[PDB]
Amino acid sequence: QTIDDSFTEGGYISVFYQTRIVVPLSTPREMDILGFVSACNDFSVRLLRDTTHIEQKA
Amino acid sequence: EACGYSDRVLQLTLGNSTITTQEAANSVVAYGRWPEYLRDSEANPVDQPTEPDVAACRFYTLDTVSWTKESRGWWWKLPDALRDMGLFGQNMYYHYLGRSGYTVHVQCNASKFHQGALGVFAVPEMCLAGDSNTTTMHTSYQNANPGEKGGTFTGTFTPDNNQTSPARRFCPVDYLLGNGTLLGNAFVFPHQIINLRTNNCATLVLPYVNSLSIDSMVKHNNWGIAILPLAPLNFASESSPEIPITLTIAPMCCEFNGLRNITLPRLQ
Amino acid sequence: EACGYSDRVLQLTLGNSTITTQEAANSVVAYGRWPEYLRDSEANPVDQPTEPDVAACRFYTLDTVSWTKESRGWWWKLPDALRDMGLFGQNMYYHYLGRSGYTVHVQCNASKFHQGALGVFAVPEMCLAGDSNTTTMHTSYQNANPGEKGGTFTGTFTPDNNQTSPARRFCPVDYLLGNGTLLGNAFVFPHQIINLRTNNCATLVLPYVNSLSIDSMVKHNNWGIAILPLAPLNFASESSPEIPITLTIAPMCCEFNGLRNITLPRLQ
Amino acid sequence: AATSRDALPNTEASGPTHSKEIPALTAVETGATNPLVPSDTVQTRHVVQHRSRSESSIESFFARGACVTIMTVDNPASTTNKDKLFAVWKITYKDTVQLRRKLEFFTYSRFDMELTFVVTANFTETNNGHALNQVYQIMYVPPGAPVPEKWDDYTWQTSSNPSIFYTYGTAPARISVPYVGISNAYSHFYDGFSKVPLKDQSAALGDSLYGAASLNDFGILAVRVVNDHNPTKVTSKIRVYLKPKHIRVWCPRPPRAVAYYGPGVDYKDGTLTPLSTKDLTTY
Amino acid sequence: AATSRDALPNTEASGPTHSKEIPALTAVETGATNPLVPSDTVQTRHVVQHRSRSESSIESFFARGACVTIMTVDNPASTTNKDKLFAVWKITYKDTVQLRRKLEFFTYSRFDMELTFVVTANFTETNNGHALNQVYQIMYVPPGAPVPEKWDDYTWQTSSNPSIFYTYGTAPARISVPYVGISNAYSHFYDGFSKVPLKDQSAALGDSLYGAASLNDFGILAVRVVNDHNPTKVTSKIRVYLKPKHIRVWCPRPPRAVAYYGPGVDYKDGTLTPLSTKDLTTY
Amino acid sequence: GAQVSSQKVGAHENSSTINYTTINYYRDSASNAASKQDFSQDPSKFTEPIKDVLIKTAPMLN
Amino acid sequence: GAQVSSQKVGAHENSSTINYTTINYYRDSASNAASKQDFSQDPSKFTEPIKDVLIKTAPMLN
Ligand SMILES: CCCCCCCCCCCCC/C=C/[C@@H](O)[C@@H](N)CO
Ligand SMILES: CCCCCCCCCCCCC/C=C/[C@@H](O)[C@@H](N)CO
Repeated sequence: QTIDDSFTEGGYISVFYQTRIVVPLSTPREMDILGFVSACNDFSVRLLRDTTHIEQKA
Repeated sequence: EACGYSDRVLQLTLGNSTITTQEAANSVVAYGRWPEYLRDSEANPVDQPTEPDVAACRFYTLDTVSWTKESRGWWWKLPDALRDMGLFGQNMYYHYLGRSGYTVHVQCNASKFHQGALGVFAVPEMCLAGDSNTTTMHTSYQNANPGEKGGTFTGTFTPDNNQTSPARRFCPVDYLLGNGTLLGNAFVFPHQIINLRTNNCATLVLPYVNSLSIDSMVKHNNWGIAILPLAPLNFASESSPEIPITLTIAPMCCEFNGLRNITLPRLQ
Repeated sequence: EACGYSDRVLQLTLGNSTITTQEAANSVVAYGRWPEYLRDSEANPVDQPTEPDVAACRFYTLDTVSWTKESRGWWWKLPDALRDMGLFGQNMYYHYLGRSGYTVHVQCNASKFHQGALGVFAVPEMCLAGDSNTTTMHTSYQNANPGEKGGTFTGTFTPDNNQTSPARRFCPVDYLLGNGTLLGNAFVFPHQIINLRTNNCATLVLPYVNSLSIDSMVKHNNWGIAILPLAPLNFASESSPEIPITLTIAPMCCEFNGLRNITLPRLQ
Repeated sequence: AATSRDALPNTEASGPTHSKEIPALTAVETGATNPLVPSDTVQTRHVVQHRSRSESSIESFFARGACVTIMTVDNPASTTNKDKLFAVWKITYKDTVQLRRKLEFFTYSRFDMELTFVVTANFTETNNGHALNQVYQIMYVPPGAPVPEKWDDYTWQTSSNPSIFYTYGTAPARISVPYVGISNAYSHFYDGFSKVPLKDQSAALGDSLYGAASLNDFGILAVRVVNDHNPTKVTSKIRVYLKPKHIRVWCPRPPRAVAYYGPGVDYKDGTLTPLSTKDLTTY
Repeated sequence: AATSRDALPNTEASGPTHSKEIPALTAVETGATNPLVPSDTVQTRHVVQHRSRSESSIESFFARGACVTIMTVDNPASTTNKDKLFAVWKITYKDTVQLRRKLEFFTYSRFDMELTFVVTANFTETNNGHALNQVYQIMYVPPGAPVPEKWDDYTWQTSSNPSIFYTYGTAPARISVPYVGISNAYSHFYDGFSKVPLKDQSAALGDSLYGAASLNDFGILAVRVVNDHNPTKVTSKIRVYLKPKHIRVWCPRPPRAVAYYGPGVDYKDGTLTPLSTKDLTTY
Repeated sequence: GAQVSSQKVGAHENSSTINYTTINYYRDSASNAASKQDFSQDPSKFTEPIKDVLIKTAPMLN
Repeated sequence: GAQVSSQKVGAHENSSTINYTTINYYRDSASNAASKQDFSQDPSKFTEPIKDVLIKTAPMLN
């Protein structure tokens, strides 16, 4: 279900330090990592419906 | 090639101009469509078209901008940005109608000790949001078209309050792609990422895109070139580093119709 | 491959776990023998064996240890080290007999400005020397088997003097491979060297080795994983540098016999 | 050859791997998305796939009647001093948000348009008098044609313009319209202007709205109650349902993330913070 | 090959018997039922059987429109202080008993659903004013979609959701719905929970209803009167008839013997004595 | 696309098989009416679920 | 002029492909209903718009 539901729950996605980010001198000890999500060719959706991500109060 | 050839090292040649690069992340061809001339089956204007070829279909280098910890992003519009570029701008202004593709080459080098990621995006019909909350679609022709120097994005939306004498210009907020939609999704659009640790630049080959076979290049801008810092510039320990972002662009398979006297726009 | 492929870049996949590496010095297969199930011609225990497959034959990551100028070396024993690892440890304890191969992946990255060489060795029947000079072969089951956290080597042999209440544990001296023989020769054993300037890690594929077709995994440890600093850790100028050594291991073609009630060992 | 309703690709049985091949590793910088599948990073079993993308196809996604406007007309008592109220609506999909946001997932579009009209009426005054069954006249006035100024002037003759004479209480009115654009495809977005500001010519003259093409894209819908003034006043409402059929779309875009503010892409202060608070390390 | 409407097996002529064969004798302990027939225990004549099980087939047994709910909506006078009453019903076959008991003769089920809507209206006040013919809007709101808060808020646009615009006095509305279950078959019974109570985690958190799966199985039916507030108040009722077509059923069960008590199998004190008094030796 | 079938005829008039014609108007199976052309099956899986097939003339328990 | 097609059948009754008949009453294509008989295409032009075709098993950057 396209909503928060105990019965149809997907599980947990977590990230960790296997070893540790190592850098030499004269270099920034802090950096940013960007993350992207997309669907595999086995992916599909059904039961067309109106979304809550947009509205017209008035 | 066991012979030497590689994805990172390219050589682009158009007319009398040639671009070389030893650190590229391959190249992108918008919607898998390589620029092309207007076909007879799809043609509209009946008059013999003007095809400048090498005189206009070459590489023009715009004014180099500076990337810093503070930078929120930069934007340009085509053909607007090339309007004053040699024979291409001349032919664009002398004709009622005109169509053109582009080879966009964004240059930005640094060092193995620098950090940062430039999100380079090619957006069809890149309509931007205005600076007014009392009125709409009010951004003036002069302000909507910065020419070669282009415009820039803001981390914050600050409404034009001078009702009497309106700034009549754009207020493009970075995280909203300057147009009411979330930046994180800008990737559905033809693009490339300039990740300092991986590559010097971004090469995008753009086709002529539009609801019409050919249109008014002076009244209408087909493509929008948006460059935003996905990951902020950062160096060794310097609190205020800096690196240049040079933008070189070349018109392609471009052609023009409806020839008459030169168009002298009110650009100020 | 002119297509791209290379010795330094590998991708290992077992069950639901996958390991990637861009800086490897190839991989080693102990005695040229790839792990395999017990053949009918060589089989002993007549009962239908238990083959956990993907549930146990996957990658378990043990507790990450710290490498420093002071470190004399680290040691582990198989299967002992994996005894508490998910479904593999469960099946090992529920059965009288068990046999298993391993894919040992030692991870240790740094920087082009760091120095040092980790000697990673896979030793069959790695019997270690005790801490006592008044008695012999006295090292207790609890101390001989540290489990996941493993043990460590000492630059000096210091005898347990408490005759009344003996420490009853090992005193493995580095230069003597913890067992009465010269370290310089440990290389006759299946191994790889983690030389900071050349590679991030060491991958050793170990086969089931032993005087018997299948044995008691709880009473007996088939392989010993010894990691010693051939060349001491060193960085730029820092007087006390540090880098992590993470050890990830995966059981292979593993199978079990003589099923009964779970074995609850006196590990303390 | 691949049909929108064909079963998606079957998951193939995949075993262990110790090779120089690195599917999991890549470089998003190139502008491309890693074509990976479960069997590339983990040990998979063989699965015969029955699932389909039938309902997510362009036609299927829009194959639904959506409300684009509510027109208000009326029929007062002859005596009243105020004029008989007849409706004039400038045709468009932007007066409402739902359908507009969906169409806007894309830059250009092409399609035959199906307009369905739901008409509801009611009494306004604590009166008691009644009214005979009303007959509505929905006239389509294309750009250039004489726009009606009175609920009963000469224009309602519709000699050339298309008019729908709807009878109250009967099945909601419905008509189909071809791809009528003066362009090879509808433009959900126009990054330019209808005019070119010429130096040599007075500022105010060369001026025009940003992102706005034909001042009058598709003309207007002029609705009225054909019946003569009735002693007892009756107010009616015409709900217009728009459905895009035989549709095609080009150049995808990121959905509208913040409250619509006018016919253009303009956003308004106080509505720019869509996303809610949620910690980096909290499930 | 045997059709639901094929004539049952003919009774064969059977004479006297003095043999070692014992059909009449058996052992129910094995879990099986003695396949006996009249000719096995008595002398029978030859009879050509014409009777059929046509009407007792799964489809035939349920091939009937059954009332699952009665929705109440209304349209008051603009002035009234109280809100225009629009209905919101959570779709299900358990609000009523008849159809539920029939479906429950089985553990699992599968079928295309046919929903028929009977709409009746009436006047509430000893008034005398009238009201123009009403037009109802039956909107289907699937789990996740913006549920309506006002008889006239933005949600009624139904850009994506399926809506039925019914006109009073006209043939009762009707629509068909496929097998929409997220499972390979509808579960008349779920011997478990939607959540797993984890020690390491606070009691109240891991808690959930017994026998209850998806908190929101199939969304809801949102009904309203499209017509604007009318001086004279008119109350309407929407009766929903549910018919299971193209149906399949698995694992049979003993019919509900005692009064239903909620959506689950729960029984209530004072209702546990169905059977009546009747003596062992009395005809 | 017309589907012609046979009506199992009950009470015949003083008036050879009789038929009825059916045609599907919609693209979705769900929209379709009930054929009623259904099949019977042998109760075995419920009346005799036992491992060892049983012969009625012989002793159930042996 | 009747156009006969196949219904992709979902939940089948205890009752071979099933069909539905369609006929166009109007002269103008616009008047016609939606076939829903639509085609899928490979995302390539958007997920992999790169000049040099990419092989997933090999290094994206080489
Ligand atoms: C009696 C009823 C006659 C109905 C006549 C309707 C004809 C007009 C239909 C115009 C269709 C406009 C659809 C939306 C187009 C917009 O997206 C444009 N701004 C884009 O090009
Ligand atoms: C405009 C009207 C649209 C009507 C939309 C109806 C769609 C929802 C139908 C859900 C069918 C539910 C049938 C009963 C299922 C229950 O037995 C479940 N608890 C069992 O899985």
